[PDB]
Amino acid sequence: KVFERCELARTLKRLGMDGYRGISLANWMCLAKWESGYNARATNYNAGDRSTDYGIFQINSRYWCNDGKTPGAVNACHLSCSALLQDNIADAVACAKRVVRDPQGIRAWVAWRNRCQNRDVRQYVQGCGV
Ligand code: NA
Repeated sequence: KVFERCELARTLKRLGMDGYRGISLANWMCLAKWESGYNARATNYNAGDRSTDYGIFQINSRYWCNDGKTPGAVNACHLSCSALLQDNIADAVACAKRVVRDPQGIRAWVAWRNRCQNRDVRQYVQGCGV
């Protein structure tokens, strides 16, 4: 499933993402937009280190979920990476909440730094009723 902008915004709000660990909803929308284009089944293989990025927030298999093929990896979210590819994004959200609970916060994703940090991210939630 590929979410539409406002549908995703309302879904994230219902899942308790607005202001989670100081991160506004528009920042989460900006992250999702650049990481996957709001595509819940998106996957990206990183040939360089043999890890794979999964789902709407493109969560990496080295530290967050288990896919069995990533060398010396851990499973901090205690989830199969398969769980991060469902149309129902509850598990991906729970795992993203775990990711930001680390020191770096939202900065854990390089794409956030490149295209969201210090920018006007209001456009991502404008008119969605959130
Ligand atoms: Na892992």
